Formats: sequence, structure tokens, C-alpha cells
Amino acid sequence: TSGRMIRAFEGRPELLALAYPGRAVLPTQTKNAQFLSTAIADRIGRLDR
Amino acid sequence: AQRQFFGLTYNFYGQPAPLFDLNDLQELAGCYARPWTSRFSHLAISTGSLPVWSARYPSVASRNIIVNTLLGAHLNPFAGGQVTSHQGITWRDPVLSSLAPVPAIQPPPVWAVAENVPLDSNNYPTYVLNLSSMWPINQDVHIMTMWALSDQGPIYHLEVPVDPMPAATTAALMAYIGVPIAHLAQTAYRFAGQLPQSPDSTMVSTIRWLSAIWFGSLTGRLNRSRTCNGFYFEFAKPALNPDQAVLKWNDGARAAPPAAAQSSYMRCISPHWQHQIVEVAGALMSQSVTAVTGLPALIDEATLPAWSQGVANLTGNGQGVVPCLDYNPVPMAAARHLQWRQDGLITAAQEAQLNNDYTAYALTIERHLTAMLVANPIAAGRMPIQPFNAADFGQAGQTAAAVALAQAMFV
Repeated sequence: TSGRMIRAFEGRPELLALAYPGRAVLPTQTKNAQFLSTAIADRIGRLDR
Repeated sequence: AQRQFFGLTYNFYGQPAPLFDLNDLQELAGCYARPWTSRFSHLAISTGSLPVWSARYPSVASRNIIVNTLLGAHLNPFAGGQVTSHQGITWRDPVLSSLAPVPAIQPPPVWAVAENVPLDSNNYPTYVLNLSSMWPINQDVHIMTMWALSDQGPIYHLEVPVDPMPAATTAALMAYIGVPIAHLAQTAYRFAGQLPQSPDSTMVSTIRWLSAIWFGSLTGRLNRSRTCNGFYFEFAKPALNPDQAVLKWNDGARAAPPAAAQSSYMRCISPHWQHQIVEVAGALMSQSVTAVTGLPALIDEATLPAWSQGVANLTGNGQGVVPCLDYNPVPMAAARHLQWRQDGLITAAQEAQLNNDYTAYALTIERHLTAMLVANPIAAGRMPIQPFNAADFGQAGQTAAAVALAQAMFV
């Protein structure tokens, strides 16, 4: 996901992990991990200049 | 993002030099002595609804016209590949940040005076390198070209696809409910002005639809009884606030999509536009879209003035050549009124009154401009307003075809 832009969530930072599922996912082999492995990087964060 | 553009400079109306003076170069409304992103600076802050004009800028279009003439003398890099100077003034830097008196160290060569020189961004390689900061030049040059090609009124583009309005654009459109057209034009100008944008973008397509919708309402084909996608433009009585048309959303019926894709070029064929804000706003808004995306296709030469016949990247007469229509506001208003009574928004008695009101209103516009022309003869040295003849106020042009297109466009 390097190069994309994402929001901050300064009020409580734990939201950051929830806001963008898929980014920096461990290569472990679990049901959720296997699903998240299919996410497309271009659809993280903002979309326009 | 679009990495190349073309253009054309203004035409001297028989005069031997571009029609501006140093004071005009000194009193631009934007940042000091820079023409870029300045076409709305004179009204960024506003009060009331009265049009803004002054002694040496006596028409709503006067400032933009002057800017176009001004740029015609200094755009040599996109023609000759080099920066030049005219009357001891040139750019500060190759980025063309602003104009300044020539320094006495390495004076650039003196510009040779000419008119209607074709322009190509590829003649000036540094633009590509500094695209991120020279982007607004793209928009302004395109605007200048779109005006230079016409002897009577700026040219702009219309189009409507066969698919319904995509959902993404609708999400953007709801941000622009109840805002007048002039403000919308200012917003549209700023968007394509600052940073480079991709031709494929939600914002771009949004403005494209805005241009189409406004034209549909202009003919009266779109109204509160027949919306595009719930959207349409609302009008005030021409007797007062004749220009405060705003955007509205409605739950009523929607016009069905056209049978095939529609597109054409548009122009005002009467001098009225030079002192009528809505024409300027509509033209600029459409031109802004064409600026970022480039010209979809060449324009038909048949109805254009002489110097515009056969411009390299602009005009043609081949197969893939979109025709250009032109109209007169007065018959247009009559057609719009006729649509309103046919759709039942008004009674015939009102329709007769509306035509009388508008014709009287238009008469003042003509009377103002014609009196203003003699006050600023073109031979003086600067052209605050474009010359014309009295008969030009009576030309009907292709107005009948124009309303026919809208009816074929929104159906």
C-alpha cells in the first residue's frame, strides 16, 4: 500500500486498523487472512488527486 | 493526465499590433502581473448582484478579452520554442510565473509581431518537466484559443452519452444544489486550474453533465416538470434578476436517455454575450471540461470566420468533424417560454408578457454596448470590447437547430 494516502483518526488511533482492512496483513494462513489476501491495493484510502 | 495541448492566438482586426497597453498589464485583478488563474479574481468577493465593470473595463467580458489579447504577445515559447520580450517586458523565469521588465544581464530576443500563430506545447520541453507547476497554463491557453476562433462569441462543446448519469457523479452533484450558474462557473474554473487532473475523473464527468443540463434548461426543454436526473435549473423573472438561474433537484419525472450519443459545438452569434454574464459562465464552464480532456474532435470550418479556416489541430472539414451550432438569446428565450406553456408551467398570457420583458431587457444590452463601442474605438490601441455591426443584434443564426438538438438530446 506504499504510495496511497489514508486518514489519521487522531481521536482514537485504534480505528486506523479497522478503517483499512488488508493493508499490512500478515502472510499467515487463516480464514480471514486468506480472504484479506485478495484485496486490491488501489482501493485503499482516497481515490482522487 | 493530458500532457500536450495546442492553441491559437488572437487576430488583429486590421490593427498592426496586439490591442492592450501597459496599464492593462499593470492592473490585473490577480497576483501582480500574472495572467494565469485570474479570470475570476475581480469577483471572488462580491456583494449584491450588480455586474462589475469600470471605465476602461466597461463590459463583463472586457477583462477576459483583454487578457486574451495580452497573452497573444508572449506565448512565443509554444511557437518558437524560446522566451522573448515585447516592449521591454518578459517572464521572470522559464516557469512563466509572472511578467516583469527585462533584466539588463541576458536580454532575451525581441518578439516579432504576428497574429493567429498556431501553438503546440511540445515546442517547449520544459513545460513537460514542470507540468506539476505549469498546469494552469494549459487551462488558460485553451480558453484563449476557444475565444480566438470566433468573431462573435466563444465556442464551447456539448455532449450527452447514451447511458444514464452514473451514480458516482450523482453523489458529487448533490453538493451543488441551489448555487447559481455564475458561482458554478467560478468553481469549475478553479478545479481545472490548480493541479493536473486525469481526463477520467468523477469531478470531470460531473462538470460535463452540468454543462449539458444547463443547456437543456436554457432551451426550456429541461424544467421542473421534466428533469434530467431530478436535476434542472430554475429561473427568475427576466424583469428583475434576469441571470440568477440556480440548480435544483426534484422528485418529478425524468427525461429518457437519447437514442444515440449526442455532441456538438455551441456559440453565441449575437454581441449580447459581451455584457451578459450567463453566456460567459456557460462558455467557461464547458471550456473548462474541454481543457482537461482536450478536444473530442475537430470543429467544422463552414460557419467560422476567415482566419479560422483550416487550423491545424482545431478545425477541419473531413469526416470526423463535429458541427458547430450558434444561436441568438432573444429567439432562444421565446422558445424557452414556448416550452413552458406547452408543458403547462405558464399560461399564454404570461408567455406573451415574458417575451416583451425579455426583449426590452435585451434592448438595453444592445443599447449599452453600442454606446460603449464608440467610447472605446479599436484604433485607440486597446480592445476592451470586440467590434461588431448593428445588424449583428438581429441575426437569428441556427437557433432553430439548437432547440432541435436539445429536444433530441433530452427525450
